[PDB]
Amino acid sequence: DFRDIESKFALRTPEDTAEDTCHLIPGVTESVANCHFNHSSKTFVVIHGWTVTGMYESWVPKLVAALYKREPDSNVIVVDWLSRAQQHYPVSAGYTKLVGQDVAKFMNWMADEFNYPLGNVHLLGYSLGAHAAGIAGSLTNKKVNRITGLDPAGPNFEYAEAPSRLSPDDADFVDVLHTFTRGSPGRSIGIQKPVGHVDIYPNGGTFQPGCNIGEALRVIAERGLGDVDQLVKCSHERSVHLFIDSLLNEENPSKAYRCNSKEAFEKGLCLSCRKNRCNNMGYEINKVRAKRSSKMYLKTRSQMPYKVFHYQVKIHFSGTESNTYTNQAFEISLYGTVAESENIPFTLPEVSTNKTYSFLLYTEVDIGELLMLKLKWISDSYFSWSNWWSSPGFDIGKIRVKAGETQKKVIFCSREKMSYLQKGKSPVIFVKCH
Amino acid sequence: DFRDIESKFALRTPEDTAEDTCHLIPGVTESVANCHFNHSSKTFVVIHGWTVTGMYESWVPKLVAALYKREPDSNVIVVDWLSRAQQHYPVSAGYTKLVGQDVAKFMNWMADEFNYPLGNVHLLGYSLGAHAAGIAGSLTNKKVNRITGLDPAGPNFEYAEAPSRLSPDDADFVDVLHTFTRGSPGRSIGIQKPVGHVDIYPNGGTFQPGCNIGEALRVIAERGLGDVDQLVKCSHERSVHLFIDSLLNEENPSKAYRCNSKEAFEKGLCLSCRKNRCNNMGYEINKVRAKRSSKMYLKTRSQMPYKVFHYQVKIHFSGTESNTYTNQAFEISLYGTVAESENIPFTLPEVSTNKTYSFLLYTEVDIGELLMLKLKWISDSYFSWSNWWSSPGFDIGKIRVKAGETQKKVIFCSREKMSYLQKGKSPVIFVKCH
Repeated sequence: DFRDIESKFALRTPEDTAEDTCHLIPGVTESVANCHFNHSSKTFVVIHGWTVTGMYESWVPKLVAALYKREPDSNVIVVDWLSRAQQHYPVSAGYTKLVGQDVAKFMNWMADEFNYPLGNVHLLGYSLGAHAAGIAGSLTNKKVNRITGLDPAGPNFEYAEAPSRLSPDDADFVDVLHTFTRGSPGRSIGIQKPVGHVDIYPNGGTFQPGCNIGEALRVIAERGLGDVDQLVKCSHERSVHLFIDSLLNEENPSKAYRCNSKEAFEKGLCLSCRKNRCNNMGYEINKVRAKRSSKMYLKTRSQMPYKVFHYQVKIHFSGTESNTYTNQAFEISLYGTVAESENIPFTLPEVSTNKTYSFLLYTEVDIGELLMLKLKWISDSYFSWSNWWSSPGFDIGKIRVKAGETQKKVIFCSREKMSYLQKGKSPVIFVKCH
Repeated sequence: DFRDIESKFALRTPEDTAEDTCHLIPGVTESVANCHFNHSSKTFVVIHGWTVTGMYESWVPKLVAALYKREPDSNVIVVDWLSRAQQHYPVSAGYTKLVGQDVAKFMNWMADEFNYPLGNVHLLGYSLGAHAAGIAGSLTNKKVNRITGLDPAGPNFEYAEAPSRLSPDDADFVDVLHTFTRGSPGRSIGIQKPVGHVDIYPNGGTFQPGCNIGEALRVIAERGLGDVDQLVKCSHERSVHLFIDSLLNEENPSKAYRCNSKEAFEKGLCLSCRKNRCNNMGYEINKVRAKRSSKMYLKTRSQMPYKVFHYQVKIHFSGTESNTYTNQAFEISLYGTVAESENIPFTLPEVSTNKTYSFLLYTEVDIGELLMLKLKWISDSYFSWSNWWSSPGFDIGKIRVKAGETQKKVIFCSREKMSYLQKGKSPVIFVKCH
């Protein structure tokens, strides 16, 4: 009952992270002895996804190299979607079931011949591979510890059920990286419905910064003609790049936050995590169970380090003139004890008086503590036309910034009288106080 | 069908040649992965024998260490005769069948699960272990390459057949070290009937030199009370010591010779090996098949290096006085181009005239070539009583020594007139000639 495999399982090593050297044929125990397999250590399983070409994508070598870097003396298994994924995309959607059955048979054979503990295997799933793993494991008798996927496919999986798509019950623990969701429901490539016990929605899933418009023209540019095809795939690989970055930087994991909605997170009222919230993201994620879908949010840098901070702010606006204004740009800057940002902007419409506001700010440099603050208010009338005549202004009292990683209700504090924030004027300084 | 084993198979490593660390349980494939087992390389199987104590004899560690020294990256398996061999000796003779069945089941299971090539395993057998292996393998479907044993047991195996004792058909190739045969037929511990394709009878099997009388008294000495028990076991371990010495000294193996009988070899008429005779002894033995039992003979040093030479000699005695003498001692010495022996004696009765004689000589030092010779003739009348009056004497012409390892019919050559060998007289010099 091991003749309908048609999907070769490879086993690379740190010295060779490019070419598949081994072939762990199910049933034929000879391969296990042929290629060293530490039955005591943990063993990952990478499941790549659809590829227009006839070869592995460019990210697998880096992923596997980083995996060995993080956890040496641990086996790695790769699959051979090729010969089946090259077919029409819906055909791959159908063949997900066959590959899942194949992987389940593989794991069952391993647990029968070698009784390898199932609690030491990850089904790293990308693109269609995540759904493939999800449909897999469920057939396994002893379940699976981790089924962490990457950018689960949306088409032909929304409006579905657990047997036909990744489900929380498919494994003991699960987490997904919703790195792309822009578009109408049920048609965006990236599924938006939460699937795992904990889900991550970096940047809100609308898009990612480390890219540009991309395709200049159908013929002049390269839609899938290499070149700018990768640029077109702005976010679909950002999941794997984020995962590998987190794996490499184990010392300082990025702390994704738990909230209620993307707009709520943007406002910044849902950052404090006294309970089991705001868990880590990546390999060092904390294993936790939830009574329901638990959305999360965070931000990131462009490409290389990621790992940004979060310093949401509140303002107790209280002035004299009561003419409400809307759609105004606020610019602030902060200085600390390690480094300092200079000209970070942000937006806050519907400004009023005798009212308190709040917003979310992010920086991409470590600052540690924070001493003083800048609160410049920008205008489109730089020249001396609007430098004398009375322009709208407000008064600033206290400021209640809250550090993200460490809960610090530091109370910033306007000076005795030297604030009077005004349009087209120098910022207002603040200091630690109280 | 793997619950009646009751004989644990161990697997030592070069770093641990004393204590069994692993347990390759048949059927349970987990042990193979637990303990590294290079399925490509050769794998020996040591089968020790009866022991009055409840632990492995003192030679197993040295044997296994030397085995690793000779062939690194090669697995070694040890058996656990203990718990069954401690019983009465005949009970062990009966249990040989059970252990053989167990080993056959082990090997068959290996050839089924891992299809390990049977042509890369040795069943190193000692004492009862040799017969155990011989009864083993025969049940194996794919036969065995080498079944080299050591000092096969004699009792309850003479007057037997192949199924109940080691046989040439039990494996592809076989060789035994008949290191002890003194005693009546069918009662000497060491079987004297040839068994394998090629058999080795060092020193003729009567005894070995590296020992003494041993047991001084039943109570005062230590029959089996340790101490002189090893001395009593003068030859039974000489087999394994010879094997380990040959294994360690791979560069210069000892060349055992093929002959017709021990007396014929002692005479020295059966050393030349133009055909496939005089094969090596030990690991570097040349694999050969014979139409029948092929006895062999050789000599050895005391304990450490072994590896002695063979320089049989012929004498063309031709003198005037025709009074035959008998039971006389001849002393000779030789000098070469590397080293030289000084006072090696030998015996030759039934000395006559106009007749040619021959004998076998051995030396324990490398000599390479040989230049001159000594032919002193000893007497028990050293003093000047027999120094003047005419004592019996002969004349010497040519000498036809023959080098063993290299066939060299070097013709020694008496001087013009200066020979006249006489009793109680200075030797007669000889040189290379012709």
